[PDB]
Amino acid sequence: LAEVQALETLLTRELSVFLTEPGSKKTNIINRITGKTYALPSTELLRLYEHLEQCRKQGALMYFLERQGTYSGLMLDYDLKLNTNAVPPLEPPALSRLCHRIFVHIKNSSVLPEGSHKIHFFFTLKPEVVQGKYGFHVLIPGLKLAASTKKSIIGSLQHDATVQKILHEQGVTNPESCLDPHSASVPSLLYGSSKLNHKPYQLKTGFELVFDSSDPDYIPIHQIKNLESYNLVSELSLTNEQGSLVRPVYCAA
Amino acid sequence: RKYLAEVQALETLLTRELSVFLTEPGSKKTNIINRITGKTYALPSTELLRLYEHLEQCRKQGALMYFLERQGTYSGLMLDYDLKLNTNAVPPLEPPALSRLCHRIFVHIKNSSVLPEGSHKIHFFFTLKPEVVQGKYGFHVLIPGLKLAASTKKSIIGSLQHDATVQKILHEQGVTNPESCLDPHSASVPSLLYGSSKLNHKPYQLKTGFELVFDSSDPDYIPIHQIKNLESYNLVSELSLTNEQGSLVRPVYCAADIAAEKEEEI
Repeated sequence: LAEVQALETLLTRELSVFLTEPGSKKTNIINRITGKTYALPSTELLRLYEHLEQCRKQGALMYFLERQGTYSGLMLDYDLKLNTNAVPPLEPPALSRLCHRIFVHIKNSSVLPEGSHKIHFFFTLKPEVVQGKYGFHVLIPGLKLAASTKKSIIGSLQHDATVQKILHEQGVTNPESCLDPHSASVPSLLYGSSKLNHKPYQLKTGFELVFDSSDPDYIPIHQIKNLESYNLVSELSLTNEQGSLVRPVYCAA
Repeated sequence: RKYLAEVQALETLLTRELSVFLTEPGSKKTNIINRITGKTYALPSTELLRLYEHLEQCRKQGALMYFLERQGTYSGLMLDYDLKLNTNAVPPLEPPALSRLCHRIFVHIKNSSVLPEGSHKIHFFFTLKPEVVQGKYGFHVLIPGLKLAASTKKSIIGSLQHDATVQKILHEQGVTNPESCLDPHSASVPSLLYGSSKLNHKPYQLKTGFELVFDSSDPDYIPIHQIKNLESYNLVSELSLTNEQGSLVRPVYCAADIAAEKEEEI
């Protein structure tokens, strides 16, 4: 396939010069198929994302991970046990309410900057239920958080009664223990990538949340309408700072 | 002479025979990747040899294969050298230099204290990439039969990077990067099955192979002999890091905490 050939040429001819040693801290990108680790500067990260995005649109086998490190976007990994083997509905109102509750915990961490800021939430879903096992990722890639703050936010989210209700009404039988408490530290799959035994999560719905420190009770959440218009590998990346839709908002460390 | 039909037949057989091993949630860890079709398979060791016989037939008929085997947590050793030469100088890599390389590699294996007791034949194979990519000359050392824990491979690779005798040997071959030519991911990288390659790159070529005999009772006696009749064997089979049913290469099983190794493979 042409776009896979293009990605192969980019990796071997050009990005090979950024190969990191096993257990390096400069590592930001992991190709688990080739077992290679890279520290890509922002320019070369984008070039990678353009190739991965072309490969994604053609359904190519990818297993790319990004390392969250100490300061990056927030990822929530939900591992659901369901009532049935039917994909739960997860319609915009349920996902919208999830975003609001997630935000209440972010706000309560006290690290948000003053002023008016857009933050984007993306929900990628396991394509099918297997033996009642289901999953979604919540990506807030633009909201740059300290690892310690992510862990704190995740701790609070596990105990959220409203979130547990939403998940229960979706048919989740483990609403108390479905959020991976290591969501803050685990390497995070790039959009279109998966473990070699699984299929890649699919973007169902994204939301734009605007917060304003001057008007704290006004928290508008709206579906993003022209998602297809953007490079989704790029926009959904927790470590990217040069997205078009997703512009970074820097939280206190 | 272009075996269009026979290769197509083998491709259909492979897709059908592999289809039952297509990886899924709850299935075993993928060990075989067909990078052309992007399909991932978990073959029981029992079925690997049948795959290797089909890939060997495809190789001998000049088919462009792109099969990888995954090393996982327990498999044969593979050392991935990217050598920087004087512009486009091809290193001689004659038997005496390669023989000494085997000896040094073995000293680190022995020092790891994972070898099983008794007498064992351990086969070393040297494959070289025919073309220079970017002044880089590619060069694999395969010990496919010596089944090692990933953690032991990483340890052996670390020792080989800092081995003064190995650095000398590489230097005398015309290598200008003897300190940074050994890929520190050598333990985790996929291995192309013999005759497979990246889509427009050319396959690695077997130059020369050695039989080392080790005996736990007599550890200072390390006879190494060039193998003479290499083309007589199924080379996909014998060179495979995951194979256990080779004819030339009989597996020697080193100590591994299999579950521990699977936790450390994060």
